[PDB]
Amino acid sequence: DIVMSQSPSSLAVSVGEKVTMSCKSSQSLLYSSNQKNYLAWYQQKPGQSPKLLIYWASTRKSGVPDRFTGSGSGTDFTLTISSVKAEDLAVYYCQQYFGYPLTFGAGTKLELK
Amino acid sequence: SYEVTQPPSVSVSPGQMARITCGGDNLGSKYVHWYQQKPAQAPVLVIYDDSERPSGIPERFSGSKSGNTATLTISGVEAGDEADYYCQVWDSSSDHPLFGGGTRLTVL
Amino acid sequence: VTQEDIIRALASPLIKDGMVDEDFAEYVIARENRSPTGLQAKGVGVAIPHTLGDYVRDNAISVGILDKPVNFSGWYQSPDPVPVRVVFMLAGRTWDDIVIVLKWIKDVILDEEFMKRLLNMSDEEIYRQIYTRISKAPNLSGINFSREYVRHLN
Amino acid sequence: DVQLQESGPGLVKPSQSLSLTCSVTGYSITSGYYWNWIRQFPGNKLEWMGYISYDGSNNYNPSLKNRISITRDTSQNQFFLKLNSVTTEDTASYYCAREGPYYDFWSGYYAYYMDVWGKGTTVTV
Amino acid sequence: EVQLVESGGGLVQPGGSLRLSCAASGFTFSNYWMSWVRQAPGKGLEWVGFIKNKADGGTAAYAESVKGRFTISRDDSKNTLYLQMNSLKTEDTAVYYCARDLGRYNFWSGFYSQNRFDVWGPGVLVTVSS
Ligand SMILES: *[C@@H]1O[C@H](CO)[C@@H](O)[C@H](O)[C@H]1NC(C)=O
Repeated sequence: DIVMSQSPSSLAVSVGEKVTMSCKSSQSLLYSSNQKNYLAWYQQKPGQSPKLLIYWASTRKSGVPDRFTGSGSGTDFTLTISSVKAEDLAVYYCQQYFGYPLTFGAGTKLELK
Repeated sequence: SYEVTQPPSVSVSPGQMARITCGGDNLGSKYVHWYQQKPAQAPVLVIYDDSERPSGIPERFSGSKSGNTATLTISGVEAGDEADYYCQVWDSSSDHPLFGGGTRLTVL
Repeated sequence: VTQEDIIRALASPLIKDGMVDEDFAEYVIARENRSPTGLQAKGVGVAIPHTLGDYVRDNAISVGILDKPVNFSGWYQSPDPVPVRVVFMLAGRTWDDIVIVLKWIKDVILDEEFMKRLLNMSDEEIYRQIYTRISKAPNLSGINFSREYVRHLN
Repeated sequence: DVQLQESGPGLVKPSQSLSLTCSVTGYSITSGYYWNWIRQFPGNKLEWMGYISYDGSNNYNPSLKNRISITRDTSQNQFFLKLNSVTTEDTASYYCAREGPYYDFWSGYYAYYMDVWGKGTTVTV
Repeated sequence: EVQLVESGGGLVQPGGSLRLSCAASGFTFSNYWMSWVRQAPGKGLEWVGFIKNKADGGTAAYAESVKGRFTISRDDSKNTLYLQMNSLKTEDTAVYYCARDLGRYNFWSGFYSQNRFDVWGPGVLVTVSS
């Protein structure tokens, strides 16, 4: 199986306009026939099912300012939350689509008193 | 695989329990068959794949071949049944079987 | 469009992961010319050639797909080259895994609907359906198969 | 556009098998796309339970090959997940999802996106 | 019966040729398969060559350094294996044997196995008359 992980486990800040989420994989996840690495972030609000915002910058239906930056096996695959998302309490997951089995890494950002 | 080593002969006392082998790069996989040739006769099969026997074959030729060297294991020699034996190595790296090794036995 | 270049192209994504060292493809070609295996299926498919190299680190199957037949070298000793639309290559280390994988392949090739689908279906789907068949059997545990090993061939 | 709905006897004893049924809408099961289950534990741990294909293929990802069985009823537009001899390690929420290739600049990028999902829970014991 | 009998030996000068053959009866020839083995004096079980069963296509093969000079064939209607020897050399004088294996090597068949030779006959002695 291909193991996915969120390197900082997130929770970097409670407040901060320019912070990132960061995924790493044990495999390159790169298809040489496409020159594209197949992975996803699946942002989720508490109490709700996860939904995908960014797939290598694709399917941004509920688009907000954001980014997709990595490319290699481990490297540093990130997204930038930007100053305001209006989804400020959330859990994010690390996913890959290169081998058959899927697993998920995870981390969150939560501002609670 | 490829060349199969052997001693020219082994002197076997009734209780020696001699470990007489066929060499090669690795015989713990890509195993061999063993044949026994009575003097002035053609060789015949003495043992099958790994450790199994044709009917009529005694408790000798019972080696487990647990290592990478194929050991026949002869618990002495009975009566007039002393005979030359050899082995067959399929040798998949060439797609075709090679034969070799083998010893002649003596007693007394 | 020939078996030598198809075998090299097919082996390339597998060698890249270190599955087999020492290039391998030249040996695969020499092995197929010296002793072909049965190739003609009851339908339109072609059976999988195998090498049984002794420098194979683990077991894997490469598949891919051709658009045109390349008249891959025949098997029965007759002037009958066998048109091949899908060229396969498997790796192995000993006799037992070759016999087990070839028997499994035998069971797969007699499913004619699967082979026609292989002829028209996409590369993601080729990966998915073969992976499913490999993992379905109680046998074949440990044989590696990933999306990088299925590519279109010339 | 499309919503899925989990239903079934989530309060299942270990002596019997888990039986969870997912109703889906907006499409026909045999035309395309794949249906699957995502299992979520009390934390952020998620697991991939495998696929049931539009063509009937059943790809049981878990190593518990004789534990998980997935069947289909195309007249009811429902999928049925069963787990034999359910244990306490299987208590989790369960989501059904419908995903497969969606149009991108390329006619087939097979980027599933978790575009369609359900929502529900079960409890073992 | 069961036991095979090699025939066709004799005294042949270097550079000549001879057809050697091995007879079988009492069992079905095609349910086993035959190949050639040589025993030069002081040696044993030298490989001569190999052909496959018609079930596996009848593919021919040769032992290393004996390509061409040894042509191996069969006659399945007589339960007889034969080898056409040419380009004879004195160092190749030996007792020749036909070895009976048990196996196949193909698709839509199974029966995968190692040669596993079992029983064969005394062989035919091929020497130089001189
Ligand atoms: C392939 O072999 C068949 C055998 O009948 C022959 O008819 C056909 O022309 C061959 N094609 C090529 C491209 O060699």
